[PDB]
Amino acid sequence: VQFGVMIEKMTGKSALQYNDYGCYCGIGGSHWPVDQTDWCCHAHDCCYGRLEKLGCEPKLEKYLFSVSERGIFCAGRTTCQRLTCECDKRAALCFRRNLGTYNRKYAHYPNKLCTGPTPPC
Ligand SMILES: [Ca+2]
Ligand SMILES: [Ca+2]
Ligand SMILES: [Cl-]
Ligand SMILES: [Cl-]
Ligand SMILES: [Cl-]
Ligand SMILES: [Cl-]
Ligand SMILES: [Cl-]
Ligand SMILES: [Cl-]
Ligand SMILES: [Cl-]
Ligand SMILES: [Cl-]
Repeated sequence: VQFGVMIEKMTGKSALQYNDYGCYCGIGGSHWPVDQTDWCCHAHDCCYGRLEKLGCEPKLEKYLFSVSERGIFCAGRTTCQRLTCECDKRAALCFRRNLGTYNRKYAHYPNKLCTGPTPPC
């Protein structure tokens, strides 16, 4: 919902165009990322992992944000909510930055096609 709103504001695409992209976007992730957008998702998964190790529940946290001409501003009552926002912001910025190589063929990519090693965080 929130991450999804952020993705839409930053990329011009519906949130559904990222939610099962490549090997990393959406739940889980293994093998080698298909492209730069998928690397965004690999880094996002790593970011959430760091937050879980800090005591946060980033898959559940809800935060506040705005998008102005100046960028994305994150907020929230708790530090865990602000951290979750920051992980999402990095990923949404990374998606935007890689719009040029986004490929519709990797949307809803069947994870059975994912091959190669799993890069470490
Ligand atoms: Ca993932
Ligand atoms: Ca996929
Ligand atoms: Cl960091
Ligand atoms: Cl979580
Ligand atoms: Cl920003
Ligand atoms: Cl911020
Ligand atoms: Cl709250
Ligand atoms: Cl906290
Ligand atoms: Cl395309
Ligand atoms: Cl598109």
